[PDB]
Amino acid sequence: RNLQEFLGGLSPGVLDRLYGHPATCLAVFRELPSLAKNWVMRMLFLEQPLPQAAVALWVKKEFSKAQEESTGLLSGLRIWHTQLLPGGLQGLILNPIFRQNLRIALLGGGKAWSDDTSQLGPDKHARDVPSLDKYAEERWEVVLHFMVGSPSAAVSQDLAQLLSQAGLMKSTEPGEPPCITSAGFQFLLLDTPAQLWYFMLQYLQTAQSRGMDLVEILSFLFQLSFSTLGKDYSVEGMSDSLLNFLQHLREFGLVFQRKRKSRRYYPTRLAINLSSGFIVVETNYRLYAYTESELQIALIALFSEMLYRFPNMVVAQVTRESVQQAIASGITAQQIIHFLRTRAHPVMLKQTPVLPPTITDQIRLWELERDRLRFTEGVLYNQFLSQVDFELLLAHARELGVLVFENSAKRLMVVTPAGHSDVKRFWKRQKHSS
Amino acid sequence: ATSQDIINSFQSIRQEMEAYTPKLTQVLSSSAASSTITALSPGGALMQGGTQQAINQMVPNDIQSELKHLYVAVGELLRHFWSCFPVNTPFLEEKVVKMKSNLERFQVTKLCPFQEKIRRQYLSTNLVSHIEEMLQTAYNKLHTWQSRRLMKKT
Repeated sequence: RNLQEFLGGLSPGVLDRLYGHPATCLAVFRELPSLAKNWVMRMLFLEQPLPQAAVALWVKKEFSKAQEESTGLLSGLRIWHTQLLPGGLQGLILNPIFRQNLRIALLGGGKAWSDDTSQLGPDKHARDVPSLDKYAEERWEVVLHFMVGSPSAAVSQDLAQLLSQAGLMKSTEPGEPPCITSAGFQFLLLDTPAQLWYFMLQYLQTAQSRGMDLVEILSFLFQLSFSTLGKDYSVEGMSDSLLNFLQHLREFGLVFQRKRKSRRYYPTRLAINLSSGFIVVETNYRLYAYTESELQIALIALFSEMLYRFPNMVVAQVTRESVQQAIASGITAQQIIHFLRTRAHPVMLKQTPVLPPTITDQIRLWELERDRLRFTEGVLYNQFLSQVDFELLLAHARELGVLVFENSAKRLMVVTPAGHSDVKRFWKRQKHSS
Repeated sequence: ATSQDIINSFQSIRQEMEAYTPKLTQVLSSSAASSTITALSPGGALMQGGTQQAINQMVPNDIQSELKHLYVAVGELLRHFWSCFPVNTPFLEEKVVKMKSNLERFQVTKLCPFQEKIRRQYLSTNLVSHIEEMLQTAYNKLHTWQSRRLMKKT
């Protein structure tokens, strides 16, 4: 799920409250399609609505589908609203609050997003960008290891409960550590920015359980997205509810902070990417990974056979058996292809496409091997003496929506086990009624 | 170009831009944007969509055949005239005069009834104007050459 899908399902009041922050409006704007952005920019300095036909005539006829999609997305996001123009026409004008906040974010005005930074002067224990990146990577690796369940990863109980709520892991028995499910493997195979966004969406969905304001959290997250790397900001100016969210982000590695009582916080590279190579793939089904961390080694070994582990290199072979085992574990071939494409070494970027077509085709064909046979439990009816009798029962089964397979030539039909009783009762009644 | 007023203007603009501050509201106004969109809307000044909208169906083919015949005749006569040009021998001097007389006779015989027909039917296209431009250019060139010939004899 993406940002637009979540925003579409929100109530109009929540969307209106979201636009009150200049950072939120910019984040929504950058998620719009290319055609929509031009329309928004054109209507930026308009105080009167425009006719729908006039807006529609801007784009050529051949590209009308894209225009319709952009208009529908804008209406769903409530960026602009249809206005009852005098004379029976419908006028389109941007939301005044959204337009004002967008102009403030672009032209300028009001106060800064953050309170201040030079009030406390230079930081006594300021870190460096490589140190922040190392801290974020260590936190993310600790989280992912705790997903696996290694004793080396120790996190808060609230994080474990949140992971359980996300469905990644289940605790069959209290006290014993939870076991990661197939959805956990699929999430692990996902790209890190995708993983961060999915986790944040789950947090937003479950925030109502903790009594936290969705609008404030979204605005703060969007503000963090546009923050400059290596520059700190004042913690003060936020509610105590936002303090818990900030501490959770610090636990997740998005934001660095020396102490809980500290008034400074340093956004990391992960936080910036929240708004949105080391593997060399060879035609002989070999992966050469330039990684040292156990996380990438485990991820690669999930769907491949390891051969050599040099201190700064991993040589693995993608075999049919390993891919079949990984798919039986619950990972689809598309996820594997996407993971390989994302971690692609910069050298492979020259090739078009980056991943050789033969390897992707072979992986997809290996995926189809497991599901060659289709199994559907049901009850077969083959005792039809008359063609007309078969047709009526087939129509009744289709009405009940329990039909699986039909064959009018041989008068054969298959029904679901749940619907077998209903069809049997109907057939008994029809004979009695006859 | 001009006198020291150019240096005065340079100094004035330098002084004005010495104290320069960016503006946000002053960049545009709602009226200006609305006027620009109206101009950029289809059928506007910059977006004139007509551009001989139905010229394929306007000025029907009966006129079009006559227009093509007139174009061919004018092209042939002007080709003869420009082949005669330049006049380097006294023999061609009379030939150019005869060609001009033939051009005038053809114009009076055809274009004037054509102009009357266009005025009666009120065609919006200025088909006559382009033909007049070529004839006017030829007449001007002939008059200029005659004047230069007179200059050589002075």
